[PDB]
Amino acid sequence: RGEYVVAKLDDLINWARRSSLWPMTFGLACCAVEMMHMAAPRYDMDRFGVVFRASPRQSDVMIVAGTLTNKMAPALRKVYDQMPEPRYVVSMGSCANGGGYYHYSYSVVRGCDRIVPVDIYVPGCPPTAEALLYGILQLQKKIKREKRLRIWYRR
Amino acid sequence: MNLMLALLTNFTLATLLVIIAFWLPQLNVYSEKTSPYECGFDPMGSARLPFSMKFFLVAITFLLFDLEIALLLPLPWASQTANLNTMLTMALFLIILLAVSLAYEWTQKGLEWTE
Amino acid sequence: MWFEVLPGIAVMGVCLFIPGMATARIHRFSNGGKEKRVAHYPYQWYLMERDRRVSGVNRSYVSKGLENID
Amino acid sequence: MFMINILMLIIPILLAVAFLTLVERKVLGYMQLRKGPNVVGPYGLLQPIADAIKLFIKEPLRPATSSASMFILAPIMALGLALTMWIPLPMPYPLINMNLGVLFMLAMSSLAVYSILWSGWASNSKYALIGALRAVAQTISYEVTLAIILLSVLLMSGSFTLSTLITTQEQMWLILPAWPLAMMWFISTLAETNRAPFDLTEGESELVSGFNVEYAAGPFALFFMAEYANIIMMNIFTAILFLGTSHNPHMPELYTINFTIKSLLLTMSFLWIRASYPRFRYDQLMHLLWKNFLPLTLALCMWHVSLPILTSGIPPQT
Amino acid sequence: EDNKQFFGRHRWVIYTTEMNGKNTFWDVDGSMVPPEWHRWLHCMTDDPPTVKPPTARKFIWTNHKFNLSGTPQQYVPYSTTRKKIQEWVPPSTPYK
Amino acid sequence: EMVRKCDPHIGLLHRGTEKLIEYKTYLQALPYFDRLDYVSMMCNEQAYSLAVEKLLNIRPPPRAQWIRVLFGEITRLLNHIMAVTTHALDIGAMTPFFWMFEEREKMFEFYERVSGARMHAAYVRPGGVHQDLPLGLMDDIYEFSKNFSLRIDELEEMLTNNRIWRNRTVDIGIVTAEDALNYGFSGVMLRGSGIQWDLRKTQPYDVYDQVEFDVPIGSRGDCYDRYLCRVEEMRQSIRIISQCLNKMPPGEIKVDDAKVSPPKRAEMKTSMESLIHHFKLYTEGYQVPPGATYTAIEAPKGEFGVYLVSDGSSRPYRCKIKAPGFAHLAGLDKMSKGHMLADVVAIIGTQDIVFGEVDR
Amino acid sequence: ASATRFIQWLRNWASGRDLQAKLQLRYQEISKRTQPPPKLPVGPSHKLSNNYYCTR
Amino acid sequence: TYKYVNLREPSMDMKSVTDRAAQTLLWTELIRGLGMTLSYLFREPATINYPFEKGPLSPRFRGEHALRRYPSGEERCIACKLCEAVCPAQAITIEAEPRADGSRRTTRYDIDMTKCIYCGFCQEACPVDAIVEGPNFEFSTETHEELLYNKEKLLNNGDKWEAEIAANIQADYLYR
Ligand SMILES: COC1=C(OC)C(=O)C(C/C=C(\C)CC/C=C(/C)CC/C=C(/C)CC/C=C(/C)CC/C=C(/C)CC/C=C(/C)CC/C=C(/C)CC/C=C(/C)CC/C=C(\C)CCC=C(C)C)=C(C)C1=O
Ligand SMILES: CCCCCCCCCCCCCCCCCC(=O)OC[C@H](COP(=O)(O)OCCN)OC(=O)CCCCCCCCCCCCCCCCC
Ligand code: SF4
Ligand code: SF4
Ligand code: SF4
Repeated sequence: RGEYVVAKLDDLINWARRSSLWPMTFGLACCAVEMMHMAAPRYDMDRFGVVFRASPRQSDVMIVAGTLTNKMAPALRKVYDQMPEPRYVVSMGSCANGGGYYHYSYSVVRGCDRIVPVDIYVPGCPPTAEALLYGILQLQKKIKREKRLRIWYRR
Repeated sequence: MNLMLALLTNFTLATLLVIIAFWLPQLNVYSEKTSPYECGFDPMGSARLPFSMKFFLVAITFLLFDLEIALLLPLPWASQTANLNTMLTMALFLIILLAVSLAYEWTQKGLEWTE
Repeated sequence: MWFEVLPGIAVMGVCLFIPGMATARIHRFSNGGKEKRVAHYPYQWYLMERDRRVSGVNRSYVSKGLENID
Repeated sequence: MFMINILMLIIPILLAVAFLTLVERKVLGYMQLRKGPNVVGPYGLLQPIADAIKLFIKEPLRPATSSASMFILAPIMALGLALTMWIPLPMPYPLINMNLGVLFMLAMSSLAVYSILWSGWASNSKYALIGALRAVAQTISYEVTLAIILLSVLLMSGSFTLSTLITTQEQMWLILPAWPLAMMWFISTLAETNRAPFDLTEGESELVSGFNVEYAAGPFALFFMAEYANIIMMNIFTAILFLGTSHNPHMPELYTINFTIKSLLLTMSFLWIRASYPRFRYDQLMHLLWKNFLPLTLALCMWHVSLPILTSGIPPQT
Repeated sequence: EDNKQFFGRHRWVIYTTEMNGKNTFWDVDGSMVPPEWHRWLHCMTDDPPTVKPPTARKFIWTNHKFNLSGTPQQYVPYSTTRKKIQEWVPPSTPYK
Repeated sequence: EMVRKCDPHIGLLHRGTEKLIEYKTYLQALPYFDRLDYVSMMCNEQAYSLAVEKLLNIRPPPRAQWIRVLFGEITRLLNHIMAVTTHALDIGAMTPFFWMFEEREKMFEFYERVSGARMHAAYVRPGGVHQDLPLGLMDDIYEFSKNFSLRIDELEEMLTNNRIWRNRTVDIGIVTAEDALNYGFSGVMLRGSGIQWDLRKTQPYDVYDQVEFDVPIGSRGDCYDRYLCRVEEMRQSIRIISQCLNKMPPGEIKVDDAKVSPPKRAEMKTSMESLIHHFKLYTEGYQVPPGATYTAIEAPKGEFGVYLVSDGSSRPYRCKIKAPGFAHLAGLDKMSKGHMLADVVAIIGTQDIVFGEVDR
Repeated sequence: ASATRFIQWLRNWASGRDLQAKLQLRYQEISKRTQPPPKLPVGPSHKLSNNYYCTR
Repeated sequence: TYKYVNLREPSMDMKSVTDRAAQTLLWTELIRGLGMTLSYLFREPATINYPFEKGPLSPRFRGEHALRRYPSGEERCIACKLCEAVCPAQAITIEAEPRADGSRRTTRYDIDMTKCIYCGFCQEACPVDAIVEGPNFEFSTETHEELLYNKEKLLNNGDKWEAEIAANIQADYLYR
C-alpha cells in the first residue's frame, strides 16, 4: 500500500532530522551562558546529536538565547533567513519570549516571535541548562510527529 | 583502462551525489535566503575587491623552490650511476645553492610579511 | 566509560580491512589463485605477453610446465 | 571483477569516513570529560547514518552572488579527488599498481587544493575569500618541505613505488633510521589536511566556517567527506612510509589487519592532537616550515644522499 | 539508586511504557515524574516517598499529568474577570 | 589580513537598564545588576549594595560581610574560568573549556543552594544578604576548594608552557602603563602592564582588609602576562576562600534595622511593627537620603562602580553604571595596531568583555 | 572511583599527578541532602530595653 | 603584597641550554600536553543520563509559580497585592472584589511568564505563603500564549505540586 510506505519514509526523515539537530552558534545575553552549560560535560548536548555550527547555512535550529534589541533585530532575521529549510527556532528565556525584565524599554523587541516564527518557548531567566535540554527534547518530539509525506500523499 | 575507469567512477559517484542533493530536497528560494553572508549585516562592498597579499615575496620564492623538487626528485635514480663522485658532488652543490637562496632571503628580511 | 568508544573503532576498523582483503582475494580469483603479475618495466610486460601466447587460451596466468614440451 | 574491486574500495572508504566522525566525537568527548554520541543507536552507532540522511534531504542553496559552475564544481572535485588518492595504496596489493605512486599522490594532493580555492572564490563571500587565500598560504608553507621529506625517505627505499616501501621495511621500520624525518612528515600531514593545530582554511573561531561558509546540505557533506577521507589516507601513507608491515604472500590478510591497526592509531593521534593544542596563526605556520623544517629537511636531504654512498647501502633501482 | 556512583548519577528513574493512555515506550519525558518522587529524584531530600510519604490533602491531584503543550488538553489563556460596562438594552415594544 | 582600523559598534545589547532603574525601587532595581556582567553576578550586586548602604548610612553585619567576600571570590573563579577558557576556545584550544565548566557547574550549585537560582541569585542586597547559608554548605565549599588547585594545574599544563599558546599571546596587544591609565583601563588591564593597583587593597570594602592575598603583576603588558595574572588570581581566590571558611563568624545576616531590611517571616506574622515594615518595604521601599555617590569594587573584570543619585524618595533618580569593559573595548583600536585578524580575536578575549555591562 | 588499578596507574602517569587523591567527581563525602533544622540567631537590636530607634 | 608572574631569568649553564634545546627539538612540552588529555580519556565522564537522571537541586529552587491553599482548601491569597507591587518586571496583574461570602479574594491573578524574571520577590513579599515558586522547571510550550498564566492555571499548578511544595517550605522556612 502507498499509505504504509509514505508513513515509513516519513518516520525515516523525521528520525534523521531530530537525531542530527545542528544549532547555530548564536547567543545574545546571559541566557547563552546557560546554553554553554548544556554543552558542558554534565549535560553534553553533543551526545543527543546536537552539535553547534557557526555558519547559518549549516544550521538546522536557531536558539534565540538572550535579549533581542531593535538594533540586533535585522541581524537576527537575516541569519534566520539564511538558514536552509527545514529550520526550527527555539526561544530561550524571558527576554527572547516576551521581553522579560526589559519589556517596557525603548530599545527592546517584545518577543523574538515578532521577528521570526518560534517552535518551542523555554521559560526561565535563565532557564537552567536542564530546562533548555527539555526544550530541545520537546522539539525533537515535535519533529517526530510531522506528517510531511503523508500530507503530500493525499493532496 | 583501469586507471581511467577508476577516475570515471570516483567523479561519477561525486557527481551523482551532488545531483541528488539538488533534486531530492524541498526548496523554498527567496531573495534574502541567497544573499551573501556577513554575520547578519549587509556586506560593505564587493567580495571581488582587491585583497592585498602580504606574503607576495614568499609566494614568488615558492615558484623558484618548487622547481628544485623537480631537479631533486631524480636523486634516487641518480645514485645508481657509476659516476658517484661526480653525482654526489653535484647533488650536494645543487642542494647547497638551494640553501644559500634561503639564507639570503631570510637574512634580507624577505620572509617577513609586509606590514 | 572509555571502552564505549571501542564499538565505533571496531566498525571503522572493519571498513578499513575490507578494501585490502577484497583486492587480495579478487586478484587471486582473476589470476588462477596467484598474485596478479606485477609489470613495472618492459621486460616484465614482454614476459607477460609471451605467457598469453604460450597458454593457448589468451590468458597470461595460465602456466605451462614441462608437460607442454616434447 | 575490476569494477567490483573499485566499489569494494570507495564504498568501504565512505563507511569508514562516516564512522570516523563518530569516533572523533566520542574521543573528543572523553578527553573533555563527557561521552559524545550515545543516544542515536547503541553507543551512537547510528549517528553517522542520521547525519548523512539529514544533510542530503536538506535544502541546498546557491548564493545570489555565486559563480554557479565553479560553485558546484568545487565539491565534486573535492570528493572525486579524495577517493582517487586511495587507488595506488598497497593494502598490501594496490588497486592500481603505479611505478611512480609517490609522485601520483603528490600531484593529486596539489590538484585537490583548488577544490578549496574555487569553492571559496566562487561563493563570492568575504569569509569564503579569506578562507581561500589561507589555503594558498598553507600550500606555500608545506609543499616544498613535504616533497623533500618524501625524497629523503625514498633514498633508503630506492623507488617511487609504494609497494616497494613494504620490501624496504622487511627487517625494520623506517621510523628508526628516519625518526627526525618522521616527526616533520607527521606535522606536514597535519598542515596538508587542514587539521588542527593547522585548521586555518576553515578556522571556525576566526572565519565562522572559512572557505565553505556558504555551503549547505549535500554540497557541504562532500567537502566534509573529502576532508575525513584525506586524513585516513594521509595516515595510511604514513604507516606505509614509516611503520612498514610484514607481507606474507600466503596470508595477505595478516598484513591488512596489522596495517589497519597502525592506520587507526595514527588517525586517533590526529583526534588526540585536535583536543590538546591551540591554533597557529597562518603566518606563524609559514615561518614554522620555512625557518625550521626547511633548513632541517635540506640538511637531512644531503645527509640521506651521502649516507647510502658512504656506507655502501644504496638500495636497488628495481 | 546506587550510592557507589558519583553524585548526580546515583539516582535514576526508568519511565513507564504507558501513562495516562499515552504510549511512552519510546517517548519518555521529564515531566512524567510525579511530584512526590520529583523531590527525591532531584536530590532535594534524602528520604524517598516510600519511607516518608507526602502529607495528604483532599485537593491534591490524585492523577499526575505530564506536560500537555501541543495537545488538545493544552492550556488556553483567558480573562477570568466579568464584563465591566453594561450596555443599555432598548425596549422591545414600539413607542408608537 | 592586517588590521588597519577597529570600529566596535555596540548597542546590540543596549536595553535601557539605566532608564528602567529610574522607575524601580532600590530593591526592585537589584536584579538588574545580576544581568550586567552576567558572569560576575554576585560581584555586581555587591557594588550596588555598597552604594545604597553608603547613602543609607547603614552597615551590613559582620557575618554578611564575610559571606559577601566568600561569594565574591567564588564569583571571581566563575568569571576567570569563563574568561580564560573562552579566550582559549577562540584561540583554538577547546578542551580546557569542558574541564573547567564542570567546575563552574559545581559552583552554580553553591549559588543555587543559597538563593535558588543558578546564576541570577539576587542574594546580596543593601543591608547584608537575603538568607543564611543552609547547613552543610560550607562543608561542600571546602570539598570543592580542596581540589580546585589541581584543576588549575591541568589548565596550566595545557597552556602556560605550550609554545603554540605563547606564540598566540606573547607580545600581542601590548599596552604601556601610561596609555592604560589615560584610556581608563582597570583591573588586569593595568596590572598586566606592571601597575600596582587593586581596590581590594587600596580601597578595601566589606572585610577584604582582614584577608591575606597577593596581587599578580605583569611585566610585558601583553596577552600572555594578562593570562598569567588571571590564572594566578584564581589561585589567590582559593587562598581567600580558605580564610573565609575559617573566619566565618556567627550572627545575623542582614542589618537589624527593619526600616531597611525586611523582618523575619516569623516576626512579620506576630508583631504589628514588623508587619507594617514588611508591608512598606515591599510596596514603597525604603527612602534613601538625598545625595550622590560613586562606589566601585574590584570586580572580576576590573573596576565596576555605580554613580548612584538619590533625591530622597524610594526610587533612584539616576543610576550610571561604570562597566570596566566599556573603557577596555574603547581601547581595542589602539591595542590592535600592527596586528592581524587572528590577533584581534586574541585581544578581545584578553580584555574579558561581556556586553551586558558594556551596553547596559 | 571504579577504575581498575591498571587504569589508575595509566592515568596518574600520563598526567604526572595522583588523581585519585583529588577526584573531580563527587562521592559520599558531600553533605546529606536532608539536614537538621536550623535555629538562627538574632541581631544586636533584639532587646526589650535600652533599644530606642533614635539612638541607632 | 604582590608577586611577579613572568619575571624570571633562565639559567645559562650548558646543561640548562641543552635541556631547552631538547625541548625545542623534541617537543617535550607538547608531548606533556598530550599526556594530560590522555589521562582524561581514562577518567569517568561527568555526564548524567537525562531525562533518566536529574541534576541536583535544593529546596530554595525558584521554578514554576503556583498558588497554594490552606489545609481546608481555602485559597491563601487574600488579594493584598504585595506581589504585584514588588514584582520587578510587572509580570503580575491582580483584580479583587468581595466574594459571595464577603471574603477578600481575587478575580484575576495573572502572571505573564514571559515578563517574569523568576526572582522570587513575590514569595518573599507574600504574608500568607500563597504565591510560591515551585520546583518544576520542565514546562516549555509550543506557543507563546500558553505562558500567560491566569488564576485557574496557577491554582492547578498549586494543586498539582502541593505535596512537593509543602515539603520544600518545611525544609527552608526557618531560614526565612
Ligand atoms: C560569556 O560571554 C559570552 C560569550 O563568550 C564566550 C559568547 O560567546 C556569547 C555568544 C554565544 C554563543 C554564540 C553560543 C556559545 C555556546 C557554546 C556551546 C560554545 C561553548 C564551547 C564549546 C567548546 C561548544 C562546542 C564547540 C566545540 C569546539 C566542541 C568540539 C566538539 C564537537 C562535536 C564540534 C565538532 C567536532 C567534530 C569532530 C565534527 C562533528 C561535526 C559534524 C557536522 C557531524 C559529522 C559531519 C557530517 C558532514 C556527517 C557525517 C557523514 C557523512 C557526511 C556521509 C558519509 C556516509 C555516506 C554513506 C555518504 C555570549 C552571549 C556571551 O555572553
Ligand atoms: C656529555 C653528553 C654526551 C652525549 C651527548 C650526545 C648528544 C650531543 C648533542 C647535544 C650537545 C651535547 C654535547 C656538547 C658537549 C656537552 C658537554 C659540555 O659541553 O661540557 C660541559 C661543560 C659544563 O658547562 P658549564 O661550564 O657549566 O657552562 C658552559 C660554559 N661554556 O660545558 C663547557 O663549558 C664546555 C664548553 C661548552 C660550549 C661548547 C659548545 C656546545 C654547543 C655546540 C652545539 C652542540 C650541539 C651540536 C650537535 C647538534 C645536533 C644535536
Ligand atoms: S531571560 Fe534572563 S538570563 Fe536570559 S538574557 Fe534575559 S535577563 Fe538574561
Ligand atoms: S519571580 Fe520575580 S519577576 Fe517573577 S512574578 Fe515573582 S516577583 Fe515578578
Ligand atoms: S499572592 Fe500573596 S502577596 Fe500576592 S496578592 Fe495574594 S496574598 Fe498578596
